[PDB]
Amino acid sequence: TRCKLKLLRMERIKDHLLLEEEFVSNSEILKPFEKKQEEEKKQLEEIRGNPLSIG
Amino acid sequence: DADPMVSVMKMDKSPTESYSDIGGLESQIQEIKESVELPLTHPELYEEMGIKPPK
Amino acid sequence: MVDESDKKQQTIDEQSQISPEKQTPNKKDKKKEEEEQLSEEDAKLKTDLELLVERLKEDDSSLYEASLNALKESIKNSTSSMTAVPKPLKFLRPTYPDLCSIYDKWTDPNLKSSLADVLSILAMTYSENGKHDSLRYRLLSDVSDFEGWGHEYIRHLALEIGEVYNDQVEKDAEDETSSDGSKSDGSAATSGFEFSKEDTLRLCLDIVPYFLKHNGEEDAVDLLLEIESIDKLPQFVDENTFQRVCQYMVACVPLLPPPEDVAFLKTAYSIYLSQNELTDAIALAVRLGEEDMIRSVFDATSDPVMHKQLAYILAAQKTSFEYEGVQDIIGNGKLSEHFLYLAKELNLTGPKVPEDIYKSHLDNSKSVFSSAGLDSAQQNLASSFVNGFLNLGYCNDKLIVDNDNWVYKTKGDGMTSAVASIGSIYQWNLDGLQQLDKYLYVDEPEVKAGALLGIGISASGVHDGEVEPALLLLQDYVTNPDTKISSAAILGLGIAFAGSKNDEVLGLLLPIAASTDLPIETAAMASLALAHVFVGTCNGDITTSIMDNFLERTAIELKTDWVRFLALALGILYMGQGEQVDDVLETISAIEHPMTSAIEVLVGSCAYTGTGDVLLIQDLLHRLTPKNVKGEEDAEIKSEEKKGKSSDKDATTDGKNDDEEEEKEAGIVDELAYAVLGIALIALGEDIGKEMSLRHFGHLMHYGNEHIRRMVPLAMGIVSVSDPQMKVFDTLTRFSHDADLEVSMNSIFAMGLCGAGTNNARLAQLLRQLASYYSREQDALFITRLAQGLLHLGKGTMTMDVFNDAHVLNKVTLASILTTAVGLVSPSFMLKHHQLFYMLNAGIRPKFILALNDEGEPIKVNVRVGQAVETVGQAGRPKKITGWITQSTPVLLNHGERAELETDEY
Amino acid sequence: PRMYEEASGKEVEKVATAVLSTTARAKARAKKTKKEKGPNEEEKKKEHEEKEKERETNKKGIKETKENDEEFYKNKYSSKPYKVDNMTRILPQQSRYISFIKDDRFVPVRKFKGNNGVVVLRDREPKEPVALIETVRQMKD
Amino acid sequence: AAPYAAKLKQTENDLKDIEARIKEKAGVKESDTGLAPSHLWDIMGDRQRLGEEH
Amino acid sequence: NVKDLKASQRVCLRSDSYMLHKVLENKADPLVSLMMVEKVPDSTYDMVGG
Repeated sequence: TRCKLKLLRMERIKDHLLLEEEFVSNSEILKPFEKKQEEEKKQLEEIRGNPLSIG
Repeated sequence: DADPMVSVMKMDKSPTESYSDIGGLESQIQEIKESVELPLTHPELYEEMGIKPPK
Repeated sequence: MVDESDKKQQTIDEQSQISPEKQTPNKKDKKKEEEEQLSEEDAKLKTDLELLVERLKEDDSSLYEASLNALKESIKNSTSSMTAVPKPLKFLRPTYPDLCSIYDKWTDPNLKSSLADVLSILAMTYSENGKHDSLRYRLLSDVSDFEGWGHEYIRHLALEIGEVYNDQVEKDAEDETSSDGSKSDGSAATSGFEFSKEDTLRLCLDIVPYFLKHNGEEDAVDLLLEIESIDKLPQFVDENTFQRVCQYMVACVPLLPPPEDVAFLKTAYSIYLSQNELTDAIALAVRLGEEDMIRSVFDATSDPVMHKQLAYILAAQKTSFEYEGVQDIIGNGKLSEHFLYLAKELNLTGPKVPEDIYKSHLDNSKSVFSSAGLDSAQQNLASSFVNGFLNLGYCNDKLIVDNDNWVYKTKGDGMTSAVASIGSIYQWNLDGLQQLDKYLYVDEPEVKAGALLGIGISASGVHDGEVEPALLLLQDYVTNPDTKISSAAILGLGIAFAGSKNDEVLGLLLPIAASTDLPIETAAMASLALAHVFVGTCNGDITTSIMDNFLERTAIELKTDWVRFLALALGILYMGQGEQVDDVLETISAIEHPMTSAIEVLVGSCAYTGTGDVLLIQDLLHRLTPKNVKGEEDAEIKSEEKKGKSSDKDATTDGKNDDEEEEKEAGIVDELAYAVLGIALIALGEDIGKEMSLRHFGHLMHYGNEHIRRMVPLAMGIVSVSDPQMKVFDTLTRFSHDADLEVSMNSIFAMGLCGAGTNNARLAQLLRQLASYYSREQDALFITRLAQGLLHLGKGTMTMDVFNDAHVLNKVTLASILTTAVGLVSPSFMLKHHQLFYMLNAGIRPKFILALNDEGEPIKVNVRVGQAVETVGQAGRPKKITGWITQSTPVLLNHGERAELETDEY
Repeated sequence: PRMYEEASGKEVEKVATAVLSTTARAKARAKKTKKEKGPNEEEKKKEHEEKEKERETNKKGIKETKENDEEFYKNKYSSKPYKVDNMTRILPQQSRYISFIKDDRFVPVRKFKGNNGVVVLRDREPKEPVALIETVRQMKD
Repeated sequence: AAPYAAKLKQTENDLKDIEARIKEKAGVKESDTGLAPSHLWDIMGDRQRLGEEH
Repeated sequence: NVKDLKASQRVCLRSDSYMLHKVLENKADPLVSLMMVEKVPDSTYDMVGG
């Protein structure tokens, strides 16, 4: 039981903390502009349009 | 960008064939295994000796 | 199943699957009728048991549950456990499975909560008698194999865990907490836990570390000592006993904060002492960082023996194994005192003997030079350093050196590093002094300084027992009033002794590293040296070094570089303790300036080490805040700022490195990917932060001793051609060195590409040239590890000079420091009484399969290879012994350590 | 009045929430760490006091409060006075009575005869708070 | 199944978080370069598109 | 969606941006068309008999 427990203890704190760190960093990226990260996504779609023609 | 032309080259596999389904001629196994299998396990022997691994 | 009454015994079993006629009806009516019939119930107790036994061979829920339902009620509903004390006490043995039937066989939230409390209580009361132990045993050793008992025995144990854990956190504790309504530890419940523990140690493993941990006291561990020491050979065998101890200890570093972790490991030393291998004892003793635990094993083999026998040779060997020589000083002194012979004992303990075998190993490996010989410009300076870097370890290249031409063509600070690079040819070798002596008495002060660095490097292979020590030569130079000379002198002295403390080393560094009043930037080396002596062992947290940091800041705030080095030295000093490092955190934080805070985060990594997941959230809030503050704005101050930003970045990383070695090997893997993702992240956020994060990455990797060494550096290496600070390359190669030309083939390719391909500045070029040659050694002459060998989860002391140099920008001035990058790992060979210079055979296996280790002890299968091998780095660190089949038996266990072998032929 | 305009709170909020998530996920480690933490605090002080550590934490029993009188058409109201004041908000939007002040020695006209519509009022003493509203018709006439 | 059952639930819980980190990254917003020159290059292509060089 | 689509389903597309509209009823399968153009029958064991 405890063999499972030491892995549970390392894996939870390191990974969940990292997850939290991403969430804050999308927002912070937004600030020098006013929305950089969530706009790069809207731009990619826009630039490419639909359809995309294969060559 | 995957082709079915490459998949012809490739295998999908788990042979029934394993060493020691070879009924004798043990030395010959340990000349083939010295040639094919062994430089993937250790490249260390062949650089330590300074030989180029047999092709 | 069919109801066929009391005809025969087989049809009694079928009867009681639906409704007994000799357990529920009878006993109930009987109890509730007269009170002389409790005596007839006591006879019927024997009956209840036989019937239970027969149907603990079933596994269907329905027919043991429903059957036995009203007995579970009678306790509280009619008797109310008050008609008498012993008579209800001793009849709880049939009612306890009846209880289990709603806990475990069925699961229903309303009843499982309510009867949970009732099971705990009666487990406790009924264990004074010790009839509760026997019910527990009948299921642990079973009657039949069906699924049921495998969960039923599990619940009974889980009761005990529930209550004990809840008494430590809550301030309420005792039996008035409502977790299980049951007493703290009692006084006749205490004895119940000891009796359970034996049976469960015999048959199981699960609850054995666990019980300890819930209490959180070393006392629980000492109780454990007693039982395990009986057991060591008749219940299961010795080998097995060892794999158990360490599983508990390494595993529970995440569950143990400092004042507790040291005290638990005391006990684990004692288990090993009780047992026969005093070699397993020593491994743990190094681990403690205590001088005392080491002295006791040495006294144990030396003192009771009035002969040479095996016993004196075996002592010398054990103490030899640290490559710091923290053990070399302690084991010496008793050899001098007993006196059956000086000559063999003193050489064998010291690094004097490791020199003889090094020559033997060099003979296999040969010497292949592949250095360039570019002359003139900074390109001159690059090529003169590279020769030393290519011949780390004992190598020989005397004649090239003897020609002073290429020496006199070096210039500047460059000239200094050139004389110093010569010393690394003669690394772990006495001779060399002649080359060095020449420069020391002639020309400019520059060649004079570089000789002393080179003496440092050379002298590390022979210094213990004060026989022609580096101390003898280097003192004259320290006294001398010139700064460049003395700084050089005391650096070489730090190297030479390495992690060995003594009266002489300490006492040289005691009236210096305490004058920083008049401005210089080379008295970094002052404290740096004192910090180096301390590592790998117990500390005093010395006042000399803390004082001089303060004074330095008061005197000058121009020389941000001086104070940046000074800061890092404190943190290296404290390395090797963590509990005391808390006391002094406050002292540093006393005087407050935003400037002072830059140091604080650095010293934080050591203080918090071992309660280092409190250390992670801090060093991360510390990072986000810069970006956030900037945010608001978006929508002399110079010196503080620059220092401020770089320190946080070093500290965060520093924190990870020390933590990951000691704690889990598993997280080491995660930490390799995360670091690169961390560099990109900082690159966006803080402009200033980016230069520092590039360079730190190389020492993150080397300190932790990663398993994956091909994929990640190479992907990053390309990216860091574009990025600023070409010093990034040097740091990447320090990790890559490993077994050379496994990892280091791609390293050469990768670094040599970037350097030939674009020359955008010859400054940018110099770093790139050093790195490609640094990384290799011809056909794995010697690997480098920050790890000790003797423990893979301990920490070096020789490598702490490598660590220093990644926080600052590259300079010719930096170059002098990087020549040192000392620490060697001997290959193991079998020794006899005439110190044989070959081995018989060894097994190597990339990583052990086993899970019942977490420290390492190989599987026996392995992969066999012949005689005279270098012990491969990570991706082959486990090295096992083969000799058993030729009727030969090792005395000195190897697991993947540095330790040399000694053998008995029969 | 009520205004829904803000936009500097975002930065202080972003770390503030970062802390709330971080501590929850950290919690698993922190139980074990707290066990040693306690015995010093019990010995010395809670933070810098001996007070309000005699409970579960610093409270036991209902920790919250709420009072409602809005999002109802009648529920509570009781008796509320109002008088006419200068340089004070007064709304005949809220209420249906509105009473005249007796700071003045003059009195308003006759109080309610009841009912609804355009209704003639009648009373036998003018001495009760009522009030007067002025008329645009008198100005024309 | 208590000793192994409780902790197995926790292991699954840990798998959930590893997925969320993934779904956040590729939509708000996957890298192709370092992160920063893939944002600007999108604003650079707007300049080329207005032109009839293609 | 794409959680309804597997490879080798004819689809209707709406010309305008070529937006996917629906799955069409008939599927094409190449191994079916190979024995239809060879035009081998399949027949019972009694027919072989003698």
